[PDB]
Amino acid sequence: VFYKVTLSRSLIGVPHTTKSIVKSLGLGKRGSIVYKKVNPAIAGSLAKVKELVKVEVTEHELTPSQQRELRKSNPGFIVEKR
Amino acid sequence: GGLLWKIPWRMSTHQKTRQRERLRNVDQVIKQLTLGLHVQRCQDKGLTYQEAMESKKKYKPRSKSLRLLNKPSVFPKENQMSSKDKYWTFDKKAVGYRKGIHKVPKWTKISIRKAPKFF
RNA sequence: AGUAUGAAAAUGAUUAUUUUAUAAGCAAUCAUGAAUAUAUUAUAUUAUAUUAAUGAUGUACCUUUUGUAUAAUGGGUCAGCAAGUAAUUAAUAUUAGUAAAACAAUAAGUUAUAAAUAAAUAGAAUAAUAUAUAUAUAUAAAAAAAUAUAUAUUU
RNA sequence: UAGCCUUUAUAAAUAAUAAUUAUUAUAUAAUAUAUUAUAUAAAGAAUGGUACAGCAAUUAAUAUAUAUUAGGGAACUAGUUUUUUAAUAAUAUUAAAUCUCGAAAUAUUUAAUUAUAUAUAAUAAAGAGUCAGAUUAUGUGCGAUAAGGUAAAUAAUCUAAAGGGAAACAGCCCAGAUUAAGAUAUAAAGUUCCUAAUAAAUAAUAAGUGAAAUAAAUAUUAAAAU
RNA sequence: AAUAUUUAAAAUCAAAUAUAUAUAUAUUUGUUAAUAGAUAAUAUACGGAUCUUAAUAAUAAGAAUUAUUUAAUUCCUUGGAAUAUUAUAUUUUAAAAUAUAAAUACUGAAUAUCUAAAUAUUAUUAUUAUAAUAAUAAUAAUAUGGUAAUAGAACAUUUAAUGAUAAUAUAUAUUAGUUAUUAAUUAAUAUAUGUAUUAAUUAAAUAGAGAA
RNA sequence: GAAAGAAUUAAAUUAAUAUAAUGGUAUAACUGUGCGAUAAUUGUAACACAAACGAGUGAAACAAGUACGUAAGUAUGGCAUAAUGAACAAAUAACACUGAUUGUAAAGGUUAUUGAUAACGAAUAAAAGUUACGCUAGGGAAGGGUAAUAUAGCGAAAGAGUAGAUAUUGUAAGCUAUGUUUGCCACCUUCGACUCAACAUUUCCUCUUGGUUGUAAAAGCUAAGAAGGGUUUGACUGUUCGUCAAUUAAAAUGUUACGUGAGUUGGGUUAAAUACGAUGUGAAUCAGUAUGGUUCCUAUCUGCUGAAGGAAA
Ligand SMILES: [Mg+2]
Ligand SMILES: [Mg+2]
Ligand SMILES: [Mg+2]
Ligand SMILES: [Mg+2]
Ligand SMILES: [Mg+2]
Ligand SMILES: [Mg+2]
Ligand SMILES: [Mg+2]
Ligand SMILES: [Mg+2]
Ligand SMILES: [Mg+2]
Ligand SMILES: [Mg+2]
Ligand SMILES: [Mg+2]
Ligand SMILES: [Mg+2]
Ligand SMILES: [Mg+2]
Ligand SMILES: [Mg+2]
Ligand SMILES: [Mg+2]
Ligand SMILES: [Mg+2]
Ligand SMILES: [Mg+2]
Ligand SMILES: [Mg+2]
Ligand SMILES: [Mg+2]
Ligand SMILES: [Mg+2]
Ligand SMILES: [Mg+2]
Ligand SMILES: [Mg+2]
Ligand SMILES: [Mg+2]
Ligand SMILES: [Mg+2]
Ligand SMILES: [Mg+2]
Ligand SMILES: [Mg+2]
Ligand SMILES: [Mg+2]
Ligand SMILES: [Mg+2]
Ligand SMILES: [Mg+2]
Ligand SMILES: [Mg+2]
Ligand SMILES: [Mg+2]
Ligand SMILES: [Mg+2]
Ligand SMILES: [Mg+2]
Ligand SMILES: [Mg+2]
Ligand SMILES: [Mg+2]
Ligand SMILES: [Mg+2]
Ligand SMILES: [Mg+2]
Ligand SMILES: [Mg+2]
Ligand SMILES: [Mg+2]
Ligand SMILES: [Mg+2]
Ligand SMILES: [Mg+2]
Ligand SMILES: [Mg+2]
Ligand SMILES: [Mg+2]
Ligand SMILES: [Mg+2]
Ligand SMILES: [Mg+2]
Ligand SMILES: [Mg+2]
Ligand SMILES: [Mg+2]
Ligand SMILES: [Mg+2]
Ligand SMILES: [Mg+2]
Ligand SMILES: [Mg+2]
Repeated sequence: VFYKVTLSRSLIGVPHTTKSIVKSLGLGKRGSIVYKKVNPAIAGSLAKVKELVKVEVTEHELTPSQQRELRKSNPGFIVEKR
Repeated sequence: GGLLWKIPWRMSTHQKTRQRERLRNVDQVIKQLTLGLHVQRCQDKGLTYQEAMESKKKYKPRSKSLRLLNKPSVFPKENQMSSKDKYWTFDKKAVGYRKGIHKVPKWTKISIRKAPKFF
């Protein structure tokens, strides 16, 4: 099981301890998705930043490449070269 | 006070709705955190994900902060909270010992659910 | 203050195109009609260029400041000119040459090749890594603080 | 000079940052009234004395048809009672920058573990600039619980940060501009028109109260509950 | 009805959540309003217009204020189900029946994604010719606001060293094209010159001016 | 059952600690007592704390020696935190290190010790004032905020009012407004007269009205509406103000950069000259007095007063 955590809010008005926690967690920019294997340690860290973050549990995690592939929009065309 | 910080003493309807939504989101986050931990513990014992989700007896979190957050006396949910504590902080130097939450700096990020028992 | 040349700009007058006499502010940008001009592939229901219909956004520039649209500094405009350079040295770094030597070749010198110590006639494994050795304090000699020296080829 | 900034590198390198575990108690199960496992509860290893709370000791304040110690009056024949004056005791009730016997959270902070390594610490060799700061919020000192005041503490922004909101806006609420594009999610803030975007529900107001900068004691009129 | 308080969810009751559970325990929530008081000097000043509803009568308006809420309404556990609504189509007699849909409120930044482009680093490739390299191109990721400051890389100008070429050329200017463009290049036009101290690499600088 | 001992428990650190205050101290760090008088000793001190540097603090250990203790051991001054001062230049000793031709020496060094720089990181061995005759470089390293005061109002009403708190009056304390006074802050570097005034209303006069055992009348007093019109001339003083005189229906109070100096004035304030009183040794000075005494401006824009041209009628 994995927490899919997302940095919903910015870190602009945020104090330095909370910023440091966010950095440790692994979230860079706003809406930067990160999957974390569930445990007590990561849960407590997420609780510490509960108002900046959106968490949701998952069966499986996704690698960055997979996430990118999921994101990619449908090109509404099929090329045929001649 | 020649510089004009034109901030109204009370919130609009739309502001209040947004605040409520934010409060609800933090409760949801907490719920997710507890749920994931429970699922993990079920897996450790030796159940599948689906089985864990089904389980009648949900495991309560052992770490302290999480356990406190779960308690409504310490950290109440938005549905539990009073109208007043959603939209008014305690401010000892204000008249009424109360102040709009929107007047708190970084109120959109910072959480503040519980006020004192009689203030 | 040479001689030629000079569609360099500021600046003046005039003509052409275009906009402008019910509209208000860095005079621009973006949207967007219209009018005009040019176009030897405008085939057009065309393309570029010029032009304050109309709409939206838009608080000169620099300096100095916690902070300037500021009614703080400075500038009438344009043209030309106007500010981290050299010498003698020292320390770092990078590369290149040579290398336990380098530079210099007349010798002399500088740096390196040994660490110390105020200084002195002292100065690095007695059988190997420090638990050995060298120096300064101390001493009969060790120990003790400090730094340095040693595990086919010297750095 | 140190603090904060930059460049180039070094490893028998993770030492950095964040959180968890660590404790106490209960119930259940298994071994030998003890130990281990599981679950739950508890602001949960170590350090602390602010808030709060408190009146212990210290320093202060009040009351007793209460008691004692003396004094001033007063009635009968020096003894005696009452109306007392102070102190002390007793009982009850109170507060303080330099009182804390109770006592948080935040905090300081340790090991291992997990997560951050397209990431941190440390060290080495070198370059700086800066030492007039401002506002907002919270807790104070000074001031008059005055100042766009003054002095420092913590956080953020501005400083050096353009963009959206707050009519206009250095410091507030969101959010950090490599260059475009403009379909989708949106933040704060908004959705009668000016102006991009709205429909409902239940109550209350009738004063244009109010509608993004809340003006007090008090008075009048209602309304509920007892 | 009258007198007198209080304006309260601490207690109390009601409702909801969590532990054994038709009950107990613990927690959370629910208790007035209006007016007057009211007040200075360029000019009304919610930013402005303006906002308070009304039967007859609308395929139609009825806060744009205050307070508690929702995203049609009601149960069940974000989700489904039922209910009526609204719109539409069909069938039947402007109505009825059947069925399809809408229920994801929306606006909103230079936020994030998508869509492409650039540079830098990390990790994989491909092509072409310290090949463990270089150039170019892919993919995935991270980064790219900036005063004081630090670091890296370029361009214009002038001189010195080397140096083809040529009026069908070169230089300078104007106009319009081109190349992710302080620069250079193409064409046309103009004026000069029988011609670049030219391209390129080095060396250097009286080497770039809206700020004295 | 009794005596003695060992003691334990409770309380106490309120006494005492050389000395401030704080923390600590009865297991005593406090007190008494024996010995002693040594460790108020000598060389190396890691490692920490603190920390810009200079310094500061705790200190294991190694080595030499000493005192107490049966021993274990303890002592590198004081229960702790203050009790202090760099270099340079001199001075005194010890050291045996250098000895400018050699030898001595001198002189320098090492080790220990000495006195102060209190503006206390100490500029020199050694330095005060004055300028309105001044000069240069720079910095700003009435308006704005506040409303203690002031002015005005409100609530409550002690108390005056021949009687009755509320006709009229209204202690001290309470709640506000104003930005008219005197302050405070430091974002921000001229008083009066003349002339012309514009605005406010918290109204002085004029108009309307409520109350007034304290409205018989008439004069008043107090309050509500009301800013249309009006609201002074002289003597004194630079004065605004104030005192007075004579009037008036009344001689209201403000705001406007305490309106108005590119509109006038320049008496006050103000520099150069001079004198007086006081202060100073003095140059000179003054919340002093007096006589004298320096700025100018043709209007570009806005605005206002008038006057034309053009124009879409
Ligand atoms: Mg017109
Ligand atoms: Mg305008
Ligand atoms: Mg500004
Ligand atoms: Mg200017
Ligand atoms: Mg101007
Ligand atoms: Mg000028
Ligand atoms: Mg010796
Ligand atoms: Mg420095
Ligand atoms: Mg670790
Ligand atoms: Mg204290
Ligand atoms: Mg205590
Ligand atoms: Mg603290
Ligand atoms: Mg400073
Ligand atoms: Mg400065
Ligand atoms: Mg300030
Ligand atoms: Mg600055
Ligand atoms: Mg920043
Ligand atoms: Mg901005
Ligand atoms: Mg960026
Ligand atoms: Mg209104
Ligand atoms: Mg208002
Ligand atoms: Mg209750
Ligand atoms: Mg007004
Ligand atoms: Mg508005
Ligand atoms: Mg972006
Ligand atoms: Mg940049
Ligand atoms: Mg030059
Ligand atoms: Mg020029
Ligand atoms: Mg420029
Ligand atoms: Mg004590
Ligand atoms: Mg430290
Ligand atoms: Mg040191
Ligand atoms: Mg003593
Ligand atoms: Mg002693
Ligand atoms: Mg001296
Ligand atoms: Mg000699
Ligand atoms: Mg000094
Ligand atoms: Mg000093
Ligand atoms: Mg002196
Ligand atoms: Mg004089
Ligand atoms: Mg003022
Ligand atoms: Mg009386
Ligand atoms: Mg009074
Ligand atoms: Mg009036
Ligand atoms: Mg009468
Ligand atoms: Mg009239
Ligand atoms: Mg004046
Ligand atoms: Mg003028
Ligand atoms: Mg005299
Ligand atoms: Mg004369």
